[PDB]
Amino acid sequence: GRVIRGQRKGAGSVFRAHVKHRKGAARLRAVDFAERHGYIKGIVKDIIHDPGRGAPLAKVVFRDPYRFKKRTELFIAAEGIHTGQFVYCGKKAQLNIGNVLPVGTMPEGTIVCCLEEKPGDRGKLARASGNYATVISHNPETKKTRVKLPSGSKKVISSANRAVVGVVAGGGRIDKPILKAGRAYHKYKAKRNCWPRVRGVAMNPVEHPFGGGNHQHIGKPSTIRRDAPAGRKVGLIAARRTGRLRGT
Amino acid sequence: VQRLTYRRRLSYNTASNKTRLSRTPGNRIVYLYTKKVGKAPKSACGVCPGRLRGVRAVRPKVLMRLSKTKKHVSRAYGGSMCAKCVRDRIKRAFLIEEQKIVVKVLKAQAQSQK
Amino acid sequence: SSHKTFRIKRFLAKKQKQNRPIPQWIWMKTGNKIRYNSKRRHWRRTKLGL
Amino acid sequence: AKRTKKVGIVGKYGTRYGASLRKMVKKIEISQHAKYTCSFCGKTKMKRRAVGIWHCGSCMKTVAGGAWTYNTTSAVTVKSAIRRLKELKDQ
RNA sequence: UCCGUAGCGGUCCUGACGUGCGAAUCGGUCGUCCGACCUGGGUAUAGGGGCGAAAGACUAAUCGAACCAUCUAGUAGCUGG
RNA sequence: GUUGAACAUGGGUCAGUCGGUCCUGAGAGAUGGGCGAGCGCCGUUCCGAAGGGACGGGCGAUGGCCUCCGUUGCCCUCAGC
RNA sequence: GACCGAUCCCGGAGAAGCCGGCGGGAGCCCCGGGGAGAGUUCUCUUUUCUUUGUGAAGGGCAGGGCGCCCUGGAAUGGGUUCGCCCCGAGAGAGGGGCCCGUGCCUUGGAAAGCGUCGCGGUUCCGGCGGCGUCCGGUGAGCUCUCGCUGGCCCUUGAAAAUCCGGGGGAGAGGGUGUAAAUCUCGCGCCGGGCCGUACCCAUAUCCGCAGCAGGUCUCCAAGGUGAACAGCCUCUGGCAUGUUGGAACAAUGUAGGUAAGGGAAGUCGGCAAGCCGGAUCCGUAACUUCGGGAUAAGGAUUGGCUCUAAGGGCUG
RNA sequence: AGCCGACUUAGAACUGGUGCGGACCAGGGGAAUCCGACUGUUUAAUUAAAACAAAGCAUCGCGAAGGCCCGCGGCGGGUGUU
RNA sequence: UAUGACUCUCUUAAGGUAGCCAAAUGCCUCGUCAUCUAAUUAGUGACGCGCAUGAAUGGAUGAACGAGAUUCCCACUGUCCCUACCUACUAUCCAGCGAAACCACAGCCAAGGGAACGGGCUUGGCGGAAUCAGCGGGGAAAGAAGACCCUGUUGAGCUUGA
RNA sequence: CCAAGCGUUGGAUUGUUCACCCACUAAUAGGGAACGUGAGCUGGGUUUAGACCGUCGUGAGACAGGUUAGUUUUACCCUAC
Ligand SMILES: [Mg+2]
Ligand SMILES: [Mg+2]
Ligand SMILES: [Mg+2]
Ligand SMILES: [Mg+2]
Ligand SMILES: [Mg+2]
Ligand SMILES: [Mg+2]
Ligand SMILES: [Mg+2]
Ligand SMILES: [Mg+2]
Ligand SMILES: [Mg+2]
Ligand SMILES: [Mg+2]
Ligand SMILES: [Mg+2]
Ligand SMILES: [Mg+2]
Ligand SMILES: [Mg+2]
Ligand SMILES: [Mg+2]
Ligand SMILES: [Mg+2]
Ligand SMILES: [Mg+2]
Ligand SMILES: [Mg+2]
Ligand SMILES: [Mg+2]
Ligand SMILES: [Mg+2]
Ligand SMILES: [Mg+2]
Ligand SMILES: [Mg+2]
Ligand SMILES: [Mg+2]
Ligand SMILES: [Mg+2]
Ligand SMILES: [Mg+2]
Ligand SMILES: [Mg+2]
Ligand SMILES: [Mg+2]
Ligand SMILES: [Mg+2]
Ligand SMILES: [Mg+2]
Ligand SMILES: [Mg+2]
Ligand SMILES: [Mg+2]
Ligand SMILES: [Mg+2]
Ligand SMILES: [Mg+2]
Ligand SMILES: [Mg+2]
Ligand SMILES: [Mg+2]
Ligand SMILES: [Mg+2]
Ligand SMILES: [Mg+2]
Ligand SMILES: [Mg+2]
Ligand SMILES: [Mg+2]
Ligand SMILES: [Mg+2]
Ligand SMILES: [Mg+2]
Ligand SMILES: [Mg+2]
Ligand SMILES: [Mg+2]
Ligand SMILES: [Mg+2]
Ligand SMILES: [Mg+2]
Ligand SMILES: [Mg+2]
Ligand SMILES: [Mg+2]
Ligand SMILES: [Mg+2]
Ligand SMILES: [Mg+2]
Ligand SMILES: [Mg+2]
Ligand SMILES: [Mg+2]
Ligand SMILES: [Mg+2]
Ligand SMILES: [Mg+2]
Ligand SMILES: [Mg+2]
Ligand SMILES: [Mg+2]
Ligand SMILES: [Mg+2]
Ligand SMILES: [Mg+2]
Ligand SMILES: [Mg+2]
Ligand SMILES: [Mg+2]
Ligand SMILES: [Zn+2]
Ligand SMILES: [Zn+2]
Repeated sequence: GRVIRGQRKGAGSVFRAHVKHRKGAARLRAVDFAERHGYIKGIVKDIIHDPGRGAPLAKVVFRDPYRFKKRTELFIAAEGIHTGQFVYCGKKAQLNIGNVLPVGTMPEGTIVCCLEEKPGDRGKLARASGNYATVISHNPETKKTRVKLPSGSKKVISSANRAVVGVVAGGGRIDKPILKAGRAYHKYKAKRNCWPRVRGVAMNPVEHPFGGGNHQHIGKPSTIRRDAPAGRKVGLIAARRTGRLRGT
Repeated sequence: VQRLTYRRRLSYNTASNKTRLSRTPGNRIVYLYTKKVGKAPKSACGVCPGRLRGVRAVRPKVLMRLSKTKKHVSRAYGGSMCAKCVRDRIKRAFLIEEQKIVVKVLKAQAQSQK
Repeated sequence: SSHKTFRIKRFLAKKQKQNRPIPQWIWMKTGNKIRYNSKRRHWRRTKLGL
Repeated sequence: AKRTKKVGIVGKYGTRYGASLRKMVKKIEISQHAKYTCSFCGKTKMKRRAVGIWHCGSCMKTVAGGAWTYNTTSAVTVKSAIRRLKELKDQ
């Protein structure tokens, strides 16, 4: 049969991301002597809107400790950050909103965002709009810290990785209903060619394993095993249960 | 009414293909291809929405032609920053430097008794 | 178009010069078989490729 | 006079999208377009620019806030928790 | 959002035409016309592949597997000489 | 048809300022490297000793009112992308 | 009118969406007169038509804008827009400053151009002359452009070449003069190489086998009627009826119409055709997601002519 | 008080063989049923639809040495400037 | 009288709940009743015993919307009773220019027989140059080596417990 | 019985053939002609490709089971008239 739509996305060249008007890779400042043994001070110049992203970005300017230069970084803006505000970075930095420091310094129950899953990778966890992570517990021997990720799954990270304090700005974004197809078109035109989703039951059997028949119906269990070949692995992949969520 | 045509091969109404009407010594109406409107410099402070005064608003390669007095204001940070954010930075640079002297004095005041 | 390149204009120049009839004196020759120019081209009929 | 009896902002949507969806989006479309007071200059000129971005017309101060409101109750409580934990750590 | 022009499209007459103006056009009547709108140029994706608001549609008048050359004078218990 | 976009003879396109030329866009595409039986392919900063430059000084020579600049040879110095 | 300064650093310009409203300036149109030349004149018409100007660049002045400055301190709150909006983080009120000035005047520049009349060259002439190219008023007008302000986005609407300003102060220059280093000021000198440039651009120069009713991206956009870039007529400009003419006016066609009386009885089926239609005045149901339905449905009026009333600026 | 100008609105009288949006331009209407919410899209050349899409609703996988997918192959590639 | 809440029995993982219906879904069927008509296999509203309705293989409803499907009414009309007349371009004729499809030979019928529907054969009827404008009965008229059906030890698209 | 000379209608419903009803009438008889008649029409039904429902099938799909939309070409030749 024909190669299916979900298979065709990995080749690229149509389904690639629309990154023309994006402002850059939003990440934390790289770790150095100042941010490892003390703190460095920077200033929030402006807060910009990144296309295809509900979170706003903050352009923070530091000064280089080794060269007479001003360094520009794009942080993900914690909610409450304004311009002219000084953002501090490092182990000895105090605990305020918009102030990145390692998670082993802050107490238990601290609300963070732009958390690092590995030490020094400039922020990977809890960085979508309105999302945050919570510090559960520490472990001073072997340098480990337990955090609660925004999916609820708890992760043990190293004690030396960095996270900026606060929630991500732009929360409640999924609260407003998209009223019409046009706003969804404009939303996904800024991200990628994925939006006008045709159901597999509306297709032909050459096009999808769900297509065909004189009635629009699946005709086979939509729950599929994890180790299924591509072109077959559609529907509900590796599903433990498939029903209306009652209880927990 | 004399309808008029373009004088160049670009037949599309783009941003560079902008014209204006002109009356001629031969008593006829011609197109004159205008230049783009210039902009005065924005202040280096980054907060003032207005543009700077005393500097002519021209295209960037016209600033080669102009003399220096047409391009700046006789002041510190003149032609690059507005006077409000110059004096508000003079006050800031003076006052934080004064407060550092106060902190240095109060450090030795504590170390004298202790 | 009027926005030609040098190589295209030179190719058009050669194909302009090959589009003339045969001289009258060539078929008074002894070993001659040519009656006319059979490689002729009209701008409306044959569109020269390109 | 009073133009509409129960629809406000969502009267522009006419007779479409469902009454309950219009009633849902009415709160967002009021709070999104309302002009808030500024915490820096005191003027009521804090207006939304994009999601998370709220700009003051007089002070030229832009703040990272919520998507449809200037402040979110999910972050005010976080601000309180961070100041109490900051006081707890330093004692 | 409604009537409606340019533009875009193509309901009905199952009208005209149907060795036609035309290997899909014409007339009246029609749908839409500030937005999921229309459009030039540049660029990306190539055949069991692409691309598809999904009709097995489109992919140079060729599509339920394009076109060109070769294997190839492929085989035919079948048809005609 | 005494006519033509037909045929036959001859002519006709003049630029510092109008465009190309220059820049980058989506993208294309070498080298290093990797893969590959192989034509080659991938990849565009990624496993790279990736700068042939400049000011000031010291050294050396050249040529002219050998006055004072200029020239190149070497070293010290400085340099992001 | 200049007004030294490098490595280095900071910033700006290039460099920004869509829509609505308002204001300014052009071009075109409009009205009232002066000229010049034409048209009508059977009767009337101080009548009708055409034309009646100034480039780039520089200087000056209007005009427009300012989220620029100084004085001063405002509630009995004021200022102000079409809407908004602004103000003890300084409003009004006075006085200044800057930007754009595509508008006017001047240099260009009347020498040239155009209209009209007349002389030459018997003609081969950027030929020579006489006059004129004037004074005003208006606009929810149309187009272009500039500016102000607002709305929309789970849409925030390019980069680089290139150019400039500033912060720093390594350095350089002269000892009181035929002063020096230096200059983004005014002139003066030389140069700008290579390629394209004709014509068609579409019911005949392109693609459809063709001079094929098909297709193919843009700029300009007069008068009247009228809401209108609708339809109809006209001016500038253009063309010859779309690969032929003449004579007949039969049927059947194709494209248009009209029909007494009845009004879907025709037909699978109101197919096709027909009715209605703009604007003003009233009037408007069931149902509903209260937004709609809605031009619901329903009626009345509409010409021409002669008047009246109301709706404004300028000056003292 | 004087001088200037732009289009409108309303009312009245008179008047034509009741004709007057005189050409042009220019919605037939109502009571109901079935289906699809709607705007949009679709078989270029027999099907414009009740088909597709759509917002809303609801499940499924994945915390990155990962989920889904591409690739003959690489410390390869897309989502991912996530 | 009937229907029959209730009971018994057989049973599978339950035995179709709320709704809804001769529906775009009901064979019987033009189901029965009411309404709409003078007359209705159509329409609408009820009835449910439902061959074979039914709850995100979504059920029921429902404003606005629709070049979607259906029924009725007002108004309107050549759709019709029942046709007629006029206009334009053809068709007609002429001057000039000028193809193509198709073609065993060709072309008047009745009956017989025949490969079971003759232009030709048999027996009868009979038949007369060359042509023009129409016309659609025939040429089992033309186009296209039937797409329906069957066979082939011929294939392709798609599916799966081959 | 001789007898086909002359007539045998207008409508609601259904694509219908058939059927059933209303009304008029003199009677509203039955049939054939390639189940007369598509280069005469129409395309309602049937009978391609698009879709929806019910049943069946794991599925692709099937259903003289419903529903909707779905290109009707040519005479100028010979004969007959
Ligand atoms: Mg798209
Ligand atoms: Mg399908
Ligand atoms: Mg499959
Ligand atoms: Mg089943
Ligand atoms: Mg250009
Ligand atoms: Mg002028
Ligand atoms: Mg100046
Ligand atoms: Mg051609
Ligand atoms: Mg609309
Ligand atoms: Mg409309
Ligand atoms: Mg037709
Ligand atoms: Mg014909
Ligand atoms: Mg023709
Ligand atoms: Mg591939
Ligand atoms: Mg599409
Ligand atoms: Mg199909
Ligand atoms: Mg055999
Ligand atoms: Mg010529
Ligand atoms: Mg010159
Ligand atoms: Mg390559
Ligand atoms: Mg003031
Ligand atoms: Mg003169
Ligand atoms: Mg300085
Ligand atoms: Mg030319
Ligand atoms: Mg022609
Ligand atoms: Mg004619
Ligand atoms: Mg003619
Ligand atoms: Mg009549
Ligand atoms: Mg009548
Ligand atoms: Mg009838
Ligand atoms: Mg009948
Ligand atoms: Mg009709
Ligand atoms: Mg109604
Ligand atoms: Mg019902
Ligand atoms: Mg629909
Ligand atoms: Mg079609
Ligand atoms: Mg169609
Ligand atoms: Mg039941
Ligand atoms: Mg009926
Ligand atoms: Mg019923
Ligand atoms: Mg069921
Ligand atoms: Mg079902
Ligand atoms: Mg003739
Ligand atoms: Mg025969
Ligand atoms: Mg014989
Ligand atoms: Mg015949
Ligand atoms: Mg045949
Ligand atoms: Mg055969
Ligand atoms: Mg066999
Ligand atoms: Mg096979
Ligand atoms: Mg195949
Ligand atoms: Mg097996
Ligand atoms: Mg028959
Ligand atoms: Mg026949
Ligand atoms: Mg036929
Ligand atoms: Mg049919
Ligand atoms: Mg079908
Ligand atoms: Mg004839
Ligand atoms: Zn400033
Ligand atoms: Zn403020």
